[PDB]
Amino acid sequence: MDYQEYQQFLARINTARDACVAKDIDVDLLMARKDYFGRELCKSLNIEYRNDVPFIDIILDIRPEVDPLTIDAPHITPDNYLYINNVLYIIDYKVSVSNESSVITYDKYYELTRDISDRLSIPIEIVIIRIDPVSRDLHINSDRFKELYPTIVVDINFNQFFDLKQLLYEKFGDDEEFLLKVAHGDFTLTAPWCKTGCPEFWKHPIYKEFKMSMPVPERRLFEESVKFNAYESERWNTNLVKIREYTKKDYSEHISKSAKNIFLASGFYKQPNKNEISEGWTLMVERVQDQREISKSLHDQKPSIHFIWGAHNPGNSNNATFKLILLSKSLQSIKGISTYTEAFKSLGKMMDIGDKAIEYEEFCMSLKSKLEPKQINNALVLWEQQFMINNDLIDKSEKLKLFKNFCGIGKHKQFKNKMLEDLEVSKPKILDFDDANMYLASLTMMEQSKKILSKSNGLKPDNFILNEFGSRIKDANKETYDNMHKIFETGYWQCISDFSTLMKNILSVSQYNRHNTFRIAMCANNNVFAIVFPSADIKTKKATVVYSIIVLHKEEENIFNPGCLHGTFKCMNGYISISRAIRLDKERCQRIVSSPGLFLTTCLLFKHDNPTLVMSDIMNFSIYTSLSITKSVLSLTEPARYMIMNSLAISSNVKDYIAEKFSPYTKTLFSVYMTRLIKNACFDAYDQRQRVQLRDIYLSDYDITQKGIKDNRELTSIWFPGSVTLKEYLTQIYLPFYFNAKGLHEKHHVMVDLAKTILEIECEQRENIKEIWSTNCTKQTVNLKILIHSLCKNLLADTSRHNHLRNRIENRNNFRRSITTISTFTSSKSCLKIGDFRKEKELRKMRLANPMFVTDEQVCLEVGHCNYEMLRNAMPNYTDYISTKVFDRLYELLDKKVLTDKPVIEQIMDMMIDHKKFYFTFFNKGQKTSKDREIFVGEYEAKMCMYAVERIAKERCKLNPDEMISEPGDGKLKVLEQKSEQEIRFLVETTRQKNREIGKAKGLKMEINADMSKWSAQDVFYKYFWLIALDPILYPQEKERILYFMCNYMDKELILPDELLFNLLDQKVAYQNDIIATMTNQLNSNTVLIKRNWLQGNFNYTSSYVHSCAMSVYKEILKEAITLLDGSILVNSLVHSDDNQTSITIVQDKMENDKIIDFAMKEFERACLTFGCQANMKKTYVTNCIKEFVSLFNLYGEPFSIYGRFLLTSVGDCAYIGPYEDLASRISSAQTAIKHGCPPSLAWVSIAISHWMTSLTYNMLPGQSNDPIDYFPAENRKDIPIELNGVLDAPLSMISTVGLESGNLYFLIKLLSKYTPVMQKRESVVNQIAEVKNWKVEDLTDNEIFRLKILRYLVLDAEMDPSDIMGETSDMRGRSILTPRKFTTAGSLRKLYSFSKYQDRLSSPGGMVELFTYLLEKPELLVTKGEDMKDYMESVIFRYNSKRFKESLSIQNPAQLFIEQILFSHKPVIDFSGIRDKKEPDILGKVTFTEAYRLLMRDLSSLELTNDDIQVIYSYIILNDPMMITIANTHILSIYGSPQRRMGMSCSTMPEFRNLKLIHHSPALVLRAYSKNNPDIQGADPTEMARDLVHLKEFVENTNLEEKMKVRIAMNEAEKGQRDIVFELKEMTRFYQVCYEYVKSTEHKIKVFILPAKSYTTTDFCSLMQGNLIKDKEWYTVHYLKQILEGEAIHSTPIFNIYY
RNA sequence: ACGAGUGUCGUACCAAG
RNA sequence: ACUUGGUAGUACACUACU
Ligand SMILES: Nc1ncnc2c1ncn2[C@@H]1O[C@H](COP(=O)(O)OP(=O)(O)OP(=O)(O)O)[C@@H](O)[C@H]1O
Ligand SMILES: [Mg+2]
Ligand SMILES: [Mg+2]
Repeated sequence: MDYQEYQQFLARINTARDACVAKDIDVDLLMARKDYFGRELCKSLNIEYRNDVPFIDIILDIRPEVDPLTIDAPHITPDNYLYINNVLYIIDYKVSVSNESSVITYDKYYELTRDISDRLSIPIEIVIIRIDPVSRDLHINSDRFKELYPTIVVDINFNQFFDLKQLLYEKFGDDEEFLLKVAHGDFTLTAPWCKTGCPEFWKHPIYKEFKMSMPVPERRLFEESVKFNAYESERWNTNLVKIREYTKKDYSEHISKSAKNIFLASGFYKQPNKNEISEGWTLMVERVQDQREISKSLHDQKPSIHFIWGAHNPGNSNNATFKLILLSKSLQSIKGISTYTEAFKSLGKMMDIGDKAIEYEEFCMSLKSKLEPKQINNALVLWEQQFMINNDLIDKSEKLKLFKNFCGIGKHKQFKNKMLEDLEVSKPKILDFDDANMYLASLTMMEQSKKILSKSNGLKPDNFILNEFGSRIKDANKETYDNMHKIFETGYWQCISDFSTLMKNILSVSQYNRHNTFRIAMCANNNVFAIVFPSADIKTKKATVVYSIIVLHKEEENIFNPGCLHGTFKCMNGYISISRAIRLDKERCQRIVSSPGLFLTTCLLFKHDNPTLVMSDIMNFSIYTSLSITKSVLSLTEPARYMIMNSLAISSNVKDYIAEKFSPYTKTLFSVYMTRLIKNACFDAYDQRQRVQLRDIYLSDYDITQKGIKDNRELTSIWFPGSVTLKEYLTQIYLPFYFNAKGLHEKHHVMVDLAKTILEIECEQRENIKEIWSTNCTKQTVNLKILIHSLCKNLLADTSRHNHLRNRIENRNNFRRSITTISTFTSSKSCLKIGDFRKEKELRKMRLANPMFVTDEQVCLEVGHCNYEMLRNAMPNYTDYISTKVFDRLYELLDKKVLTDKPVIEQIMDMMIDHKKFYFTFFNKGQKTSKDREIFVGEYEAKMCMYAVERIAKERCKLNPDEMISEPGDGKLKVLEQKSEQEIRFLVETTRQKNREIGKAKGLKMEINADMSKWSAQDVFYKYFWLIALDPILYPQEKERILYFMCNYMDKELILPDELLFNLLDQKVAYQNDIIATMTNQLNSNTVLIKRNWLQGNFNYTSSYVHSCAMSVYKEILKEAITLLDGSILVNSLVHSDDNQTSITIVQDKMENDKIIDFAMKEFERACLTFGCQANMKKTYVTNCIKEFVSLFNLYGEPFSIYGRFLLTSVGDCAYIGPYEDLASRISSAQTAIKHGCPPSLAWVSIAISHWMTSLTYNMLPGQSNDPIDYFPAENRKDIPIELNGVLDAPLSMISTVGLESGNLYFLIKLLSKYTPVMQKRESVVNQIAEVKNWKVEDLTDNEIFRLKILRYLVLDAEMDPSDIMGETSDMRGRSILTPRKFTTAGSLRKLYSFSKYQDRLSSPGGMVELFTYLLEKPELLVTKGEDMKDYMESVIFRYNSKRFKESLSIQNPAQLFIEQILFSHKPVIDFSGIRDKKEPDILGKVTFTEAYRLLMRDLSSLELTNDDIQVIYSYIILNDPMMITIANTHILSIYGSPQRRMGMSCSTMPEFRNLKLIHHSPALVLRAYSKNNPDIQGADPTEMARDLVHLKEFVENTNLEEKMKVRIAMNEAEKGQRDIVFELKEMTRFYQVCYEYVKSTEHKIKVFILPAKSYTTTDFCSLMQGNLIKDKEWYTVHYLKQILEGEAIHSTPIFNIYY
């Protein structure tokens, strides 16, 4: 306010450098504003200015008689008080715009002062005076106060504070860190969350164990720290300062002792030289031979690929009947004697229709038009290519031999009949990869496959990919087009396509089979056939398909045999090759079907821009990797990454990893081949450590124009013969891990493995860990005094304003609001319930197979597989549990009065003491790792308590609040680059400053990429106790309650899942050393107590904070050690959950770099160990120039990412929800790959493959059943929107910027160019849109009118519903016009309490009518889902009406949906009902895709399109958003310039993207404010939401949405004659869904791009983005007609030259 | 045979003769 | 063991971080 204060604030702003200081300045500015307003208001009220007066002082002033000890004043600290006429007024000053903080403060003060008002028999009136800073208006809630002061005027001015805040925000606007550090600074009040503490915490056995471990002074320090109150104390930091001073001596001694070790370093670290790799390999081989059964016989090999293939015959015909006759005659003529020759000959005999081909065809057609076999000549025909076994034509012994031994059908004994001798005990059998003969055989197989499959298929390439995207691919890169065409020419492509098609045909006929029948499956190849043997229905649970491949070939040895052949036999006119029978499940068949796209993607990714590589060599490896559906290759791909990276690194423990953990699993020959490849790569990795080089650095004191790694091909290729660049080397290292064959774990074994892992960790902790604290870096211990001192220092540094920190934590996480407003407490995720659930789970008696659990009554009983009923009788101490949904659990708890309308933090504090005994269960994640990770599911109450703890710990972390731990943002890729920049500059200036005097000072760049081993499983949870006691933003009662919760959490019990217990109860033989039985008291109970494991991912943020403290200690040690050498050091540490990236830049001359590297690595390990952490030797390594943070690379300043992992995943993962959904996910993945550096041609190839695979899945290819070309006014698929099963037509720049909306934008831009007058062809898009008024609607074409009608009535409006919208919320509508139905699992819904309530209300006289009218009179319950108890419970019951909502709660197994798209292509699956509503299978709909097309076209033709409609389209698709306008202008006004080579890359976000955002808030917040008609809501800034609501109201008014809704409602009411609740509710739902979709379309999540140059303006970003995506080999300088809106070498270990 | 596995599994199930 | 008849929609599946 005064001159000195304002200039001091200016000085602080100008001298501010970090975001934390800016946040402190903002807090100080807010406090100064509040103080100014309070002083001026006190002047107006003629009362003495008091601020933050303790309530006890108030009472003593008004009641001096009462002793202060007698009265227990509330722990509030009111701003002011006024006691007159026996009335006490409590006055609080507020300078906020919203009234939410005032309401919260009033409620809290009222409920905390009512007690003391009652005891003293004096009324206490709570009055909050709030001034609005922009309108200067006073708001007073109290009517008595307003009577007592009739007129209050405060003529003041807040302009100075506004300008100061504006300057501060301008200086820090482009900092994302600053924006979210001051996001929720609306101060409500400071009050404890609970009135009382937890006295029984001090008597907890866990607390007593924790206390007895520490020394007596530490016990006293902890006791006084828990009891310290930072709000009544004279200073908030007295406790922290005292404890820091106490621990300072030992902390300094530890730091000095660690730093002095630099002189004791020997310089010898763990270098990955070839001798070390050889020793590790020998130890690994010994370990594997110990743990596996090693076979040197080639007959023991498993199929590398489960297919045998041969080339087709051009002479023969591809007719099915002729192929069948040829196959029968070839099978009948098998020559020689063999085990199954008679069976095969008889099988051919019983399918030889002979001369009666016409009768066979007519019988098959008659069957198709409309089962008893029909006797064709020596054939019993049941269907097309289905034949019954003829017992007259085959001998019984041969039939049994063929069905039992060859196919494994009925050979085994049933589980009930199995004896002890029937059980097999043996180690898994794998091939000897070291054996020279085995490797030679694998090499022979690879060479033979390359010989056969390299030949041309003889057919001209013609397919969907070429016909749809060949021009774009050729324009982006002609070399990519040539490579793809050569791939299409080869026999690799024909073989893999034949395998995929034959697999689809085998699956399509796997429904109706009988034991005495077999089927023939064919493909486009006339020489390849499949015999399908009887099995269970494929749609059933865990069903398998069993088949054998037969190939006819004229010349022997022309058969493709990847270890699958059974035999080759001479037959009439050639040879017939038969493979062994193969059983596969649904997921492996899905992998086979989707293999061709993966093969193409892998081939094009590996061959991209590498003339040294040979395409045939790449294809030979890619066909084996793409068609690998077994664990053998998964056991090799992931270890290869870490092994090769660690052998490449300067220092790593790769030898120990190979010796102890690397376990190759080689059951196939390709596994032996790949193992040899990995061994050679690891051997040669350290040899080429020398051949990596650095670019010359062009820096000009303001930016570094050129940097990175030289793109010279001197490294040896890993999987192929050839040479690669370092980037290509890393790509070859990392891509094979992303050949994701997920879902290959079997629960039978993986559940036991996970249980064994958890229980073994728990046992090792139970018996081998006796001490908690240590000073010698003992494993799983913490240095107590170092931990305490570090926590004190970091808490002091991060708690500048403790009141505002507490307020921000409360505001961000909705502590003072209802539980129903938290997303994680109302979600559809799973949680656990403990209780009696016999009825839910129990849905001729059997005896258990295990002999230990059989009573004398059950001795004479049939053995059966264990179920829940059988498990109940076996276990005495069985704790019953069930899994439910989170929202259902919340509904049940609210219904049973466990949870109330109280603020959520009060309920959490209550539950921390009420809920004492915790339960968890586990399941397998199902990831592509060779060993799966376990995932723990807990209860609702555990979720509440952990929510409170994690939200407290999250604020102090440096992590971005709005991102998840599971998916780190790409912004890290930028941050790393920034760090590298400084570490380069620091290296340049320090070396030049020290060498100016000239024994020469030398530099060193060190980069530690580390992961922690068993981050949650092996941790000291006790170290977090001190984190809560020392926290200065917590009251003592809150600390006691949280510590009580943590003590109870250390006593948690893991529940073993029922499936695992079923597995263990069916064994019949005891396990020799059964850890599971030992932990469960010989299966007495299903619960095991877990003490030191905090569970997978429950404490991410707390652990991250402690990890950051450990890195701070490491930095301190390094700085002191370098100070001992009188050198310069720069340490930068990036910390994620357990991932670390530490960069060290050192300039010194005392000693050699090797000693410094050894010392730094030893100190890193010791610093991790001192805090209870251990570095993972599998993922920890040290380099000079390669930074590896979470999946992101920095190659000496150049950002880098393996973008192929985004492409491959798009092929690999499919949810099979629907055509448009799958296409949208794949296109989003392609856009993500583009942002990460994908060349344009590869992106176009990815998009083409995505479209082709989507069309294959849903029969949308040209000429197929769901082909939409004939139903719509379109000549090509390009003319149909992708939402209507069309293909995407948009420039790659548009896809990169606006992914899914690119099609509509590009169509609108094309329409503008076609109908814009010639004088305005090249102008701003605003000027061209203005002339749309001059367009003639009759001049438009049918396609243009049809697409414009879609845009007007289906995008900007809701004229036709994709599904039944009753029960849907405002966000459930998407962009999908046609949506297939999915599963609605009846078992999943029967487990929901709220679902039973919904059924009860549905079967009631008029309950649903009352619910609908309640929803209608409160329409914001459609946008929200309830903000209190009653509204949430009504909204849940209403939401149960939605069929789409019940499908979201159901199980959508991707394999079952994949076979659904194969078996039931013609089934109606679409719920399409025209314009605004004008035993059955599990999945069923109203109409099919073609019927949907016809109804959609018929209803579109009835609509009317006018000029005003086109104006509305152009105004609210393009003109509304600054981004869309910018993109349109860039496309229209683009001029490409001179070509330029791509040399260096930079990470850049679109500059000033905040000015390109129309709506600041999220769609949910905007819709909440609009539906409630209030600008200020819980998580919104009132001023910004005012203009957001202005924009939304403009959209609603100009498009006549509400007026048309009212007219429709009135017309319907007139037609019916009475008010219709359902119609009006549906109309409101449609209106809110349209508003939500508009607001969502407004926002674009532009993020970090990798671009050839740095961008400083929005135009620069657009030009770089556009010029980058034209050609692969080079990029163009792009200009716009109008506005769119001296060399020196450095003396360092990584040698480099700077051109300054 | 095939899938899985240094954990006994899948390799359809039931009834009648 | 073999013959005939009947039955069978999913891994009833999944979390902590938005
Ligand atoms: N899928 C997940 N679900 C829950 N928490 C997870 C998940 N993935 C990672 N986390 C959390 O992040 C941490 C890091 O786990 P990560 O996969 O890096 O390995 P780790 O468990 O530390 O073990 P290791 O390095 O020995 O394999 C976990 O300990 C857990 O807290
Ligand atoms: Mg880890
Ligand atoms: Mg990690």
